[PDB]
Amino acid sequence: VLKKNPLKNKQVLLRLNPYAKVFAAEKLGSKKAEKTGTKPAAVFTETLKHD
Amino acid sequence: GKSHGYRSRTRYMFQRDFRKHGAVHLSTYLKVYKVGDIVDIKANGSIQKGMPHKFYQGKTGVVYNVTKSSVGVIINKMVGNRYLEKRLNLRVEHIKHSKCRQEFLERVKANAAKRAEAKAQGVAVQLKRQPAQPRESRIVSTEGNVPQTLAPVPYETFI
Amino acid sequence: AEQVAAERAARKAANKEKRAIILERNAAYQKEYETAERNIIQAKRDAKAAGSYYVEAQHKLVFVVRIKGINKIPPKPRKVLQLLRLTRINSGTFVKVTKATLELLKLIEPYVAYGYPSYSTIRQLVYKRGFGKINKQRVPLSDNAIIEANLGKYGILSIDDLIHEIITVGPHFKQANNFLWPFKLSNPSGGWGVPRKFKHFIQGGSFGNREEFINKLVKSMN
Amino acid sequence: GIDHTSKQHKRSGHRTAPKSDNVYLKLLVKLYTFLARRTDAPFNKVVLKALFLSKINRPPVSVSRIARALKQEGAANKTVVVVGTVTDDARIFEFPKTTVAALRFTAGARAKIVKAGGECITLDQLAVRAPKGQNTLILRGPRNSREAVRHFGMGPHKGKAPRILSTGRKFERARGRRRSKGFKV
Amino acid sequence: AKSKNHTAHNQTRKAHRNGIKKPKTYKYPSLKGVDPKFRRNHKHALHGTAKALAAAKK
Amino acid sequence: MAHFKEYQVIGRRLPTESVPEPKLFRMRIFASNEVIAKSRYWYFLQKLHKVKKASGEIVSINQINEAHPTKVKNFGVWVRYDSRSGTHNMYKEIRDVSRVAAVETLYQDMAARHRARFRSIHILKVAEIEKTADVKRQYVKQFLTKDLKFPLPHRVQKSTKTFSYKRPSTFY
RNA sequence: CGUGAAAUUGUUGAAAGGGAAGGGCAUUUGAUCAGACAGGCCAGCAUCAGUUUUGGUGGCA
RNA sequence: GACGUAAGUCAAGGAUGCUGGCAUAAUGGUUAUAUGCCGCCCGUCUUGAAACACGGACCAAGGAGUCUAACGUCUAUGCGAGUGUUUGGGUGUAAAACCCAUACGCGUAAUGAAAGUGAACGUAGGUUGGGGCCUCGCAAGAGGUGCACAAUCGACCGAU
RNA sequence: UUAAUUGAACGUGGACAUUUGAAUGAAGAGCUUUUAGUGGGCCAUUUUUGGUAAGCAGAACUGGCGAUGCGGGAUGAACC
RNA sequence: AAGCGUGUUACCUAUACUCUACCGUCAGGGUUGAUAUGAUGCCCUGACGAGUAGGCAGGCGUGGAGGUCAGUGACGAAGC
Ligand SMILES: [Mg+2]
Ligand SMILES: [Mg+2]
Ligand SMILES: [Mg+2]
Ligand SMILES: [Mg+2]
Ligand SMILES: [Mg+2]
Ligand SMILES: [Mg+2]
Ligand SMILES: [Mg+2]
Ligand SMILES: [Mg+2]
Ligand SMILES: [Mg+2]
Ligand SMILES: [Mg+2]
Ligand SMILES: [Mg+2]
Ligand SMILES: [Mg+2]
Ligand SMILES: [Mg+2]
Ligand SMILES: [Mg+2]
Ligand SMILES: [Mg+2]
Ligand SMILES: [Mg+2]
Ligand SMILES: [Mg+2]
Ligand SMILES: [Mg+2]
Ligand SMILES: [Mg+2]
Ligand SMILES: [Mg+2]
Ligand SMILES: [Mg+2]
Ligand SMILES: [Mg+2]
Ligand SMILES: [Mg+2]
Ligand SMILES: [Mg+2]
Ligand SMILES: [Mg+2]
Ligand SMILES: [Mg+2]
Repeated sequence: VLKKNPLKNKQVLLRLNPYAKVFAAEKLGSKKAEKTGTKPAAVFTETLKHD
Repeated sequence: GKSHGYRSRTRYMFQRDFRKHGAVHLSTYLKVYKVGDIVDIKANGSIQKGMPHKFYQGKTGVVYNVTKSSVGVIINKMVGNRYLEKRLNLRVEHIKHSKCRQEFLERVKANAAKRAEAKAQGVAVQLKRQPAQPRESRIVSTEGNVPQTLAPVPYETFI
Repeated sequence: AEQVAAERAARKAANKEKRAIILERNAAYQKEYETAERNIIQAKRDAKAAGSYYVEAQHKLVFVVRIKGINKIPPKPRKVLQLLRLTRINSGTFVKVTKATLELLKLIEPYVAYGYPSYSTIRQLVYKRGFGKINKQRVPLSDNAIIEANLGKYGILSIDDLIHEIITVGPHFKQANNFLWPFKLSNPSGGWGVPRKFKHFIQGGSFGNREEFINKLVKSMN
Repeated sequence: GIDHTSKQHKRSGHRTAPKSDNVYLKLLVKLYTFLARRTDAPFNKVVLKALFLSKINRPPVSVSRIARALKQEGAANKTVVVVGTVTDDARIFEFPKTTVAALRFTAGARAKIVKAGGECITLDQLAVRAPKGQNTLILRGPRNSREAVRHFGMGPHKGKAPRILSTGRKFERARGRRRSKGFKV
Repeated sequence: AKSKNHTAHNQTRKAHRNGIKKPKTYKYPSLKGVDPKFRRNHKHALHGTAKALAAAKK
Repeated sequence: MAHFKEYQVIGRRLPTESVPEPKLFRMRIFASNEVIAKSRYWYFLQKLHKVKKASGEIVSINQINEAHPTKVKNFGVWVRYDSRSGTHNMYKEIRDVSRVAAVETLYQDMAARHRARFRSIHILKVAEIEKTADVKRQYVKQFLTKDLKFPLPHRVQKSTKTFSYKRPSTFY
């Protein structure tokens, strides 16, 4: 009789999408990435600052 | 006053092509037409008998009758707010086979050939054609291909 | 006393099993979204480190929004707007990018704003403004059984199954996209950002391909 | 504003009820409305729609037309169902013993069917003994053999019947209908 | 007084309110216009085709 | 155009079987966002090479920032623009700290002094004058004199009230 | 000379009126008026649901 | 659906709880006036009417698609290869109601100018569809029969 | 019809099914009968004829006004 | 500049867009071994709503007629 909106109303957010509880608890919306420090080749950087 | 004769406004439509005048070559005389053949219409100005009206230039029809020197063609004509069926008796000079039908029959055989090998292996042979998909990811190497281009050029006159 | 308890308990036994299946599909969808995004990010990095450039795959999906009213529309673009189910202003549908559909977008170009929707914009759109076409009626989704009873024959059992079919243009995108009623968006909450909508995005208007800023614009309407 | 593809508020264009005020036909509609809703038998939905039909839309069905439908193999023991009037046919001299369900029987038709050993029943007796319409045979009479249909679609070269009061020579057998007088249609 | 002599204005909006439609092709089109010699013999070919199927099937 | 942004747009023709690995053409574009950037790129490749967006490809879109966004430098810019009755080349000079902000000043200058819209302007080259005395304009040369020092006479103070009780002054 | 309408008019009473009057939405003021105690009238606060608007702040890429 | 081991609870298929005032012109309605903003005179002909186009000073009463003969489509009803009692006759509680013979009209035969002739080779034909029904299948489906209707090729009747 | 089953046309019997032969949409699809009003048009963009031109006269496609109020162009049939 | 050109935001407000309610229309449905006795009823669901000429539908009113309310009325009908 009344469309209760998900993205609010956490109860309806849990009626749909049972993974919303796992996503909330594991903080998957703020997941850390892995620090990898590869650097661009000389050709890319020299092309970037080229006039 | 206004003139609306049969061959009116056909000055360039019924012209022979440049340096393609004279007698008709014998290929059109040896083509065999059958009831159900898809045919295109292009009137030959050199052959005035058996000749279509200016409306039917560039129209594609279906052979319904085969005569001594001529062919009967079904053509749908848009009259008012609906299409009407039109029967034309056209000599074979103004008739060529439609290449649209010839190309579709190749894909009918090729679909059968792909489906004959289907029951050996490989369900869902993807027999339907598809539109052009967006391009996939690729890596462009600059080996021998370093980017370089100038800016817009200034205005000159060249006169 | 009429086997009511047995048919009562066995219905939640079915409910738990379907909930469990959906839960382990949404965990697998979450993983592959994260896996795909990180692999594209490293694709740009490893091509940069090798002196190359990584050319992104061309976008396979747009979200077209009709930004122009219904009066004074030429016939050919008007017929395309009906074939894309954009029958009123601020209505939106998803379109699968092919050369056949790319030519529809060129003819309705002065009348629509479109571009490439992100997962976030597809998720908020389906969760808030998602409606089903159930026997020619417009039914709010609001439940996995509503999607299951209509798209289950294509494997789409829940609302995330449907969203997965939209963002990843799958084998059943057409059936899963026609099932969705055209989205009835609002007017943008901050406005359009331009004084005049009816120029191209490139000229400083609002229509045309605005490839990635459609996400910001649609979220204001949504 | 909505760019409407189809006409809005369009009625279905089909009868949902008989225009007749027959209190007894309304009970037959009431019984078959219940039957077509609480059963999945296609027969009950077809009969319900036929009970709305207008008089020209249910032409009379001859007993000879009934008897010819009983020359189909395996159709002899089926219950002929006619949503309309069954008339009599003197041109046929032998009639089989069969059960016929109809809205109306003429006195000659009811006499001929019963004298053959058969039975005449109404559509509510049919509903009781064939609730799903099992082993039935719906027969419809010829619609376009009506004289009015002869004049439908009148025009040149169409070979239709002109709307005319007096026939014979001097009545539209001249210029327009023979080449000796102007043209032929 | 003078008036407008001709215009095709609105004549396509009128032709499209009721949907310009193809003439509804059938199986077995009418044999009108077919060659008489072919049609005369095709009648005699159809008779014996049915006669052969009469004896074979019965 | 909250600010202009400078992008490199690198593109190429679409590879064919007969000529794979095309030449990888690159330009520098001043645009408000990456959409206008890619649009302007194809507009200029039309002026030079036989290619359009359908027969071409965008391989790289990289924003370029200033190596030193906070040192005041003298910028020399060449602009080809369209007047109401012809096309004209001109060379102007802007004193600022970034290429993007000089372009912002330059587009304001064309539209103010020549009524030339962004539509009509072709940025030929934006070059920082490397050393002094290659600056040829007196409106920039006057800002390179040693120990420069000027006042700001007639200060106008914006009040936050409609009525003031003091008859305010303009000292500074 | 049954009843005794309206146009039009007289008296009384009320009201408004700086180059027309009349009207539509809303409210003030005046005058006038219906209903209801076995809950009718107007509100205040709390916790929610739906739709929005405006901030503060946190974690990530 | 969520939480809770469960019991049960909850923000989970649409507002409940607590408190105060009044109980009448207080709210509300109506009406007069005032104020803000808006509002050109209706009807007609017209591409276009507030028009410097026409009718209209006001009010009451009257005032304009009717009836008939014949007919087309559609619909309802009665009967049905028939149908129509009411021209007449009988009868009557008397312009009503009730009852009826022979005719006649239309229909059941067409075609030709006419003289005339005059409708089954067949399961009243064949082919393609065709709702419904029957058989087998959990169902999907397959086969059989297929009224109306649609297309087409035949057969028969009359003219030539 | 061919010198000749050589053909032509129509067939009997057999094999093939949801990726059954591009995309998108489908608002139910198709069909019929009957009848009203109308048959003075005009305007805008683009093409275009006569004309020096015209708030001129005449055409093409489309959109409008007519037949339509609402917000804007102070004001206005057609503009946004 | 409260002018001209250009850029950025903020803000104002249509009978337009979103949400909800109510009215009507259309469409799809549910509902009989008590339909908690009105099946032209009750109810569920979705969408839709401009309009001259014109068409159809459902209703309001007037004079008279058959039936009914053993209807109202000089203790005041009709009219105003
Ligand atoms: Mg000519
Ligand atoms: Mg000759
Ligand atoms: Mg706001
Ligand atoms: Mg005229
Ligand atoms: Mg008196
Ligand atoms: Mg008076
Ligand atoms: Mg005065
Ligand atoms: Mg709240
Ligand atoms: Mg008051
Ligand atoms: Mg006032
Ligand atoms: Mg005013
Ligand atoms: Mg005039
Ligand atoms: Mg007027
Ligand atoms: Mg006059
Ligand atoms: Mg006068
Ligand atoms: Mg009167
Ligand atoms: Mg006239
Ligand atoms: Mg008019
Ligand atoms: Mg103005
Ligand atoms: Mg205005
Ligand atoms: Mg415009
Ligand atoms: Mg300004
Ligand atoms: Mg209306
Ligand atoms: Mg009207
Ligand atoms: Mg009366
Ligand atoms: Mg009285």
